[PDB]
Amino acid sequence: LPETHQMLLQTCRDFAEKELFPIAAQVDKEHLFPAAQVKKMGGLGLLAMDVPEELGGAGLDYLAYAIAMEEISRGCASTGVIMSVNNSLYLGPILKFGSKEQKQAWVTPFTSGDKIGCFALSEPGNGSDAGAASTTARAEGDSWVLNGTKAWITNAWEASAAVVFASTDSISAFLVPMPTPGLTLGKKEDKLGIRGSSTANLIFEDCRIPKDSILGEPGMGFKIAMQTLDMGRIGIASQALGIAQTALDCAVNYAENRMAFGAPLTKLQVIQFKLADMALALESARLLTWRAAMLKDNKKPFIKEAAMAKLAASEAATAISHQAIQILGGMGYVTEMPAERHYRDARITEIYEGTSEIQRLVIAGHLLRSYRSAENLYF
Amino acid sequence: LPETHQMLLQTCRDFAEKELFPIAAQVDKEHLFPAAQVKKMGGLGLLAMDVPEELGGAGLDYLAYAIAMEEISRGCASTGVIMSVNNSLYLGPILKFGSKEQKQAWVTPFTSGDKIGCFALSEPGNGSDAGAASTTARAEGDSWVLNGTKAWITNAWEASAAVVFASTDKSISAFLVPMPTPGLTLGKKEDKLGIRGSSTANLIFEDCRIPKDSILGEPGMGFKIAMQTLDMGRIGIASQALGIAQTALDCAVNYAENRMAFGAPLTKLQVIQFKLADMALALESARLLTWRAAMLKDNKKPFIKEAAMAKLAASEAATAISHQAIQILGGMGYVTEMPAERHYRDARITEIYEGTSEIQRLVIAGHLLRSYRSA
Amino acid sequence: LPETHQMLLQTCRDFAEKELFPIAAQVDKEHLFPAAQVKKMGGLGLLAMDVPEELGGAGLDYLAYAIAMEEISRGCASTGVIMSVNNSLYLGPILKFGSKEQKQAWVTPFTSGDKIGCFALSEPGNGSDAGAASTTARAEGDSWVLNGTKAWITNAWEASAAVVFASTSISAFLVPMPTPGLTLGKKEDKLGIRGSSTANLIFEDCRIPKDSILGEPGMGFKIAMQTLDMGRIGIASQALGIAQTALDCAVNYAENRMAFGAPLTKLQVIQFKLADMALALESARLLTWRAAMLKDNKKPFIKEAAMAKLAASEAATAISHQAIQILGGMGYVTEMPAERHYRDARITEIYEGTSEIQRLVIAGHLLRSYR
Amino acid sequence: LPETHQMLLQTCRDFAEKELFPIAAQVDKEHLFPAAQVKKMGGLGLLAMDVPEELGGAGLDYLAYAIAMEEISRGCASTGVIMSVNNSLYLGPILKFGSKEQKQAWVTPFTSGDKIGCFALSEPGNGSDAGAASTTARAEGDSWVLNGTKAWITNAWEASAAVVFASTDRALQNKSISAFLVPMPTPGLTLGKKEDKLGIRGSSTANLIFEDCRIPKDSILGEPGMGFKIAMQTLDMGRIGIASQALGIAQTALDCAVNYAENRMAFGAPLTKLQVIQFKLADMALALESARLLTWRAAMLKDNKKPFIKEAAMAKLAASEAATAISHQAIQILGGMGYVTEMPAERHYRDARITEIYEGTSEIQRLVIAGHLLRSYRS
Ligand SMILES: Cc1cc2nc3c(=O)[nH]c(=O)nc-3n(C[C@H](O)[C@H](O)[C@H](O)COP(=O)(O)OP(=O)(O)OC[C@H]3O[C@@H](n4cnc5c(N)ncnc54)[C@H](O)[C@@H]3O)c2cc1C
Ligand SMILES: Cc1cc2nc3c(=O)[nH]c(=O)nc-3n(C[C@H](O)[C@H](O)[C@H](O)COP(=O)(O)OP(=O)(O)OC[C@H]3O[C@@H](n4cnc5c(N)ncnc54)[C@H](O)[C@@H]3O)c2cc1C
Ligand SMILES: Cc1cc2nc3c(=O)[nH]c(=O)nc-3n(C[C@H](O)[C@H](O)[C@H](O)COP(=O)(O)OP(=O)(O)OC[C@H]3O[C@@H](n4cnc5c(N)ncnc54)[C@H](O)[C@@H]3O)c2cc1C
Ligand SMILES: Cc1cc2nc3c(=O)[nH]c(=O)nc-3n(C[C@H](O)[C@H](O)[C@H](O)COP(=O)(O)OP(=O)(O)OC[C@H]3O[C@@H](n4cnc5c(N)ncnc54)[C@H](O)[C@@H]3O)c2cc1C
Ligand SMILES: CC(C)(COP(=O)(O)OP(=O)(O)OC[C@H]1O[C@@H](n2cnc3c(N)ncnc32)[C@H](O)[C@@H]1OP(=O)(O)O)[C@@H](O)C(=O)NCCC(=O)NCCSS
Repeated sequence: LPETHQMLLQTCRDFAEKELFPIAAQVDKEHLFPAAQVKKMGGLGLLAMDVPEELGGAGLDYLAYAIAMEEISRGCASTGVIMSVNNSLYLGPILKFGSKEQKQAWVTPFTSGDKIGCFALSEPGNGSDAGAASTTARAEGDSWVLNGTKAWITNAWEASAAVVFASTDSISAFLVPMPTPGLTLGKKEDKLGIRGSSTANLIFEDCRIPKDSILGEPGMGFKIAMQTLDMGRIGIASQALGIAQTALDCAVNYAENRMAFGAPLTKLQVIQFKLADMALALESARLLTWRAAMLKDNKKPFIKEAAMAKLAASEAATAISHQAIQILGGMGYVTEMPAERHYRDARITEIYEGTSEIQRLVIAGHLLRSYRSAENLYF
Repeated sequence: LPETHQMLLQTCRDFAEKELFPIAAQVDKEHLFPAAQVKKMGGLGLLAMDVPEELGGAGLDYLAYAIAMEEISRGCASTGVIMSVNNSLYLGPILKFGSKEQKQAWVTPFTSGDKIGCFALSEPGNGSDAGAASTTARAEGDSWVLNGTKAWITNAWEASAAVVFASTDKSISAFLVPMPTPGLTLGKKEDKLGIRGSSTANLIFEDCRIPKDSILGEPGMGFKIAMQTLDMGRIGIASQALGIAQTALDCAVNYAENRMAFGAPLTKLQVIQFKLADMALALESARLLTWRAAMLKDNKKPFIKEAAMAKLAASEAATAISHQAIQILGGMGYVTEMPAERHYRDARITEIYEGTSEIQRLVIAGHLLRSYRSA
Repeated sequence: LPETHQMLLQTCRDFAEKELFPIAAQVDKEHLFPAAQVKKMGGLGLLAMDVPEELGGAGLDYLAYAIAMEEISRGCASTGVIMSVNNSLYLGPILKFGSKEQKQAWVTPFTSGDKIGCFALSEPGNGSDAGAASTTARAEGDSWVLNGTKAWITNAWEASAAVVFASTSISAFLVPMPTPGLTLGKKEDKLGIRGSSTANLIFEDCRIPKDSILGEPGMGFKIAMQTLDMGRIGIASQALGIAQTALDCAVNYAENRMAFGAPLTKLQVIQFKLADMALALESARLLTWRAAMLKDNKKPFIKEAAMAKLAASEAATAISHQAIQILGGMGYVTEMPAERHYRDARITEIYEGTSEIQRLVIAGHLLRSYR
Repeated sequence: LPETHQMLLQTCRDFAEKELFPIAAQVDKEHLFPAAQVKKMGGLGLLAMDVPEELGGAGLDYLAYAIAMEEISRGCASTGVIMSVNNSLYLGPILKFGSKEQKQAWVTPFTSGDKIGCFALSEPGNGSDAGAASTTARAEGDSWVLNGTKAWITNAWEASAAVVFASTDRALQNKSISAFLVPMPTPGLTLGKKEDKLGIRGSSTANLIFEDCRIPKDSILGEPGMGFKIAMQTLDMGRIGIASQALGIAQTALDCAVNYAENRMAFGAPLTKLQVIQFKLADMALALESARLLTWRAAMLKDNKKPFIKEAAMAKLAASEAATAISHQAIQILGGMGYVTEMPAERHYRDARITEIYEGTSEIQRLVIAGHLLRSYRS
């Protein structure tokens, strides 16, 4: 790693050990939003890593973001997803597709932890099938009028703004303030894990927003959504790496100190093998993530690469966390140790920002297009 | 299946649907012992299936037990482990190794739902390493004196008797201990990932005196009793794992038939079809292993390797099936509105208790090789 | 297991150890059809097991067949597939769908190892897509006229008769071999099961009598599908034999190979590999026997046959792989039988319906059970 | 990738396409050592990639070697192992541990494809247990006398020199082995019969039998008792070569399956229109790209003079298991055509299998990884 990125890593790891490890159990048990910690992170630049310093951000790159995301998620996975949604899914598309004015109004006040945003694509009847949005935007006067329900929205209860995708005929993106007349929140979902982040429906009933609330041009929405998810996928890959790293750390320390049949568990061959496979899966997932980050930072294509990273990391996080429980034994099954929380948090990384199935379809599609292109050059 | 085992399956299915399915979510949410339902199961003979009627049991066999155990656990996994501990781990060793008088005293009042037992082998410093028991039993006058802590005892807070293993020096012995009794305190209930309706806690013995006739079998038989008990228990846990797997698969199939994506049900996607075929294969395979082990036990044939195979297969299937059930549900899989996330949490214990998967592999390997050496 | 089935197991084991184990390497190395051993098997009844003794069969059941199949295949995988093709794919449909006269003409002469048969469904352009058959049968007078090429036909170069599927919409036909209008393609050069022959059947204006049709016109696809259900139990069992011999090999070796001061079997890792192998095999055998018993009791067994074949074939590949790994360097050379088991195992995931087709068949039945 | 490494990649691909692809079926079928092709590779620097130009080498690095190895092995797996043995196992130790005079005598004439070497560590009695060498070397006057059988020596029947490991001191149990440079032929050395192998059949494998074999005193590479260390550090490098070989086998297997799947029809469409086929292909691509990044990390650590034992073991482990899984799935996608020699898939499956065994089995790799993982946590 570069020197800068090494220092960043140490700052983030110190933060995580100081501020996140001591609350992780509480945040999870009580489904508690980590308010004070998100705000401190805001001051550190972690909620706006890839945002130009001129717009109020850290002025860093996606590799730095990937590194920071891992270290944060290692401390608290919920804190990780909150940070990832703000960077990749909220601020991301606004920097990419927004006017100078939209950036001033909707980026800058959301860079410091005073306000955060959210991303609303999924609906109760469709999440993988993104283009099947039934939520409608209709132009009427100096306004777009929004009607429908978005589902599963991370940060719904804490967000001051949302990038919302609505059918205009055919999908468009809109900047929506929160709260706003004609927008109500559903009840907070009761989740298996990442319990400190809020997840709730967004309910639009003749919600009016000004005409310049549209992000990009009408019909650009599906493309805005897909490109934003490419970036988001790197963030989720990093979160999954943090979850996996901390689960592995937990297994190693335990197994070194737990005695069985006369010696530490780490004298048993089978334990060494579990641990070696855990380390291989994690390091492999990490390199795929950094590849995808560096490609994005060099303005090269990264769709296949982000899908691979998210896929590899999420499945490693679930495998590794399972094996951490197994190595701990009975201690793995109770809330006295952190391993059972790891297994619970890990499990969402295979679902959100495109299920594993979707990721494979994306990779396959890009694989097959690349070979078809190479074939055509002959003709 | 025999006509009689078909009628049992239906009785159990009908009972789980009426009595367990409606309470499963609350039991899990509140960590709440299903006391009324256990008493009802007691009355149906389900807490003493392989006990002779003359001792107040159902007079059935281990095949019937595995079937009933699967149907119960399909309904509620916690009720499952509670039924299994009483049947296999508590009542089982007393039927196998007890005197006639011991069976009348310690089996018969635990055959009907009013009293249940527990099994206490594991300790804080040792669970897989069973023979490392540092709980001590010392002969003093008219009593055995017990000192030490047992850990992870399922049914600790509701149990009226325990089979406790303690070092007396072939250095371990098995003891019938009443609960409550002077010198015994319970630890705090464990806060578990799943099977939250079952209680789990430490048994703490300080100068705990029990009569000399409390010993089960002869002194030094303890390790053997424990190991042969776990063999029977493992068929019970395999059957619980099957029930968790079956209900997770039922959940995924009903959901996928009704959820639309890209114009049609999820079950029209080839990928989803493949998930469900793998799930069905793993489950049916595990069930046959389980039934093989039960039938061997029933015909008074060895079944150590076969019970370990069943427990290993079933339990790893439960975890794989329940994971895939969540995946098929999508977002709905990650929330308590659906039961998928509960099956995932419940399935996970089955790879740990009554011998970890690693312990299972070592047992299977040991018996494999003996079979080649005797050929 | 019944005592009758217990005795059959020992006869087949005895036979395999005397007649098959000593030639397995040669059969494989030289791609050599094991003609003398197949004749002896014919004399024992192994090539006509589920056939009534009135038609010269053994008069046994599919459970007996699956046991015998596993013992033969443990001895030599090519002898196993030759025997399975004759029992399940040739004689099977003729028994189930043929007339009295058809049985006497086409079964009775093929029950004793003098004459064996074959089953021709696949074509160069379609194997999984079995209904896509482009070979044609036209009715010209008191004959059928066949035109087209069938592909991958096991026993092609040794068979005296074939059950051939032709588009008429598909029908089944008994074709004698040799016959005017029929020629054989070159033998395939295979990764494994090299002692069985595999080749194309090429029909050019091939004329056969009108009474050659098996069942009614249009029944062909159903006859083919019901045949492959039976065949799948056979391949399951072939696969169990390969797997079993691979595991026998590994255990003997590991007990007697020293490393770091003890046998390999003293290493915890080797014990785990062995435990997983035994678990995969034993579970696959139970699925396989469930399918054979459902068939013997006239119960549906499509899904169960599919599960048995899928489980058994995937176990044969995983176990043979681990057999090579336990042997180390010795696993990679022809001095040991492990590399041959790896090569033989691999076909069982492909023929009689690929693993992917098995999963589709299983899923279809599963969903219908819930409807 | 640097422009230089991009040129090299194209050179090796072109060579492979021009010289290796057309001989691979024959080399495999007939167990034929591809001597003309190895000589040409020699002229291009491929047999001495990390050797300085001043000793007659290509003057490049291990990243270049890894890239070159993958392209060579894609064309012919046997040519790949022949090249890897010469680079990593023969030349490697001489460059790392040899004197100036040893480099001139034993490196320089083995850099051009006229003479290649071999590496003799394993014995009939022991491979994984490398330290149990019973072949002996006794100091007799001004000479060393060797007695014993080495087993499994790649290039045995074509080599003009060997790096040979022999027991020189059974009293000092951790300084027990020494390394020796031995010419081929030499009085006292005879070869065993060539092994009949599942795959990589163009390479020779056979026993080296020493009986009263006297070699001069300056034949010892490094100090007496250093042999086990020289051998282990040599295998660390070799593992990067073998990982690259395995990538090449996996890549050609994947190329094969994709071409077939796009062009084979079933149920009225190409196989690639089936989801399950797309899934098979996505998993293949992910396993390969992941293994490649692990390999490049290890090569890069070596080239930067950093520790790479764990990383080399991870790479060899990931690549070798990917090659076997990918080649297995290539056969499955071809269906019947996958089982016959008319297509190359069955050969890729046979070649891939060796990569899980030699230069330290998969089991040894996991023990190595676990050991270094644990040491990191302790430090
Ligand atoms: C805690 C949580 C937080 C979330 N955060 C956000 C957020 O902030 N903003 C937002 O917009 N959304 C968010 N999501 C939505 C999330 O991305 C979706 O749940 C996910 O995309 C899957 O969509 P779905 O739940 O509708 O499942 P479905 O689309 O019904 O999928 C069900 C199953 O079918 C599979 N499937 C679907 N299509 C195909 C296909 N073509 N081929 C093969 N298989 C297929 C899926 O992979 C899955 O296994 C969140 C969800 C959760 C649970
Ligand atoms: C909810 C719950 C209920 C339980 N019910 C009961 C009960 O009613 N009564 C009772 O006595 N106990 C009970 N158990 C205890 C249970 O059986 C043990 O947790 C289990 O045997 C593992 O023992 P351990 O927790 O001490 O883990 P450990 O023995 O510390 O093992 C930790 C890891 O090391 C591995 N390991 C251990 N030894 C070896 C070895 N030799 N080779 C390879 N790997 C090894 C294990 O497989 C595991 O992966 C229960 C546990 C729980 C969590
Ligand atoms: C040695 C050998 C012996 C054989 N014996 C006989 C014999 O005696 N008689 C006979 O008639 N045939 C025989 N077969 C043919 C064998 O059954 C076929 O190879 C098998 O059906 C696969 O068909 P295919 O080769 O045409 O491959 P394809 O049908 O082209 O399939 C290629 C790949 O696509 C997959 N695929 C195809 N359709 C689907 C789908 N809908 N969904 C998902 N995946 C799909 C396949 O599973 C496979 O993975 C033999 C083959 C061999 C190699
Ligand atoms: C074609 C070929 C080429 C080769 N090239 C060379 C060469 O050029 N020079 C050379 O010196 N050698 C060479 N080798 C030797 C190769 O590196 C060995 O085959 C390998 O190290 C395994 O050694 P073994 O065959 O003695 O197997 P064994 O050591 O007998 O092992 C057999 C099984 O036990 C396992 N095992 C052994 N020890 C342990 C342990 N402690 N824990 C867990 N599992 C263990 C192994 O993983 C393996 O699965 C070659 C081998 C082959 C087949
Ligand atoms: C052949 C194939 C494509 C079947 O799917 P498809 O072509 O769609 O055929 P189906 O959907 O079953 O429909 C055709 C009829 O065959 C019938 N059928 C299918 N399998 C049957 C079986 N096992 N028994 C009886 N009937 C069967 C179906 O019931 C169906 O009847 P209807 O038209 O009344 O609905 C595939 O699923 C399969 O099993 N292929 C076999 C591949 C194989 O084994 N190849 C190697 C053979 S030689 S080694």
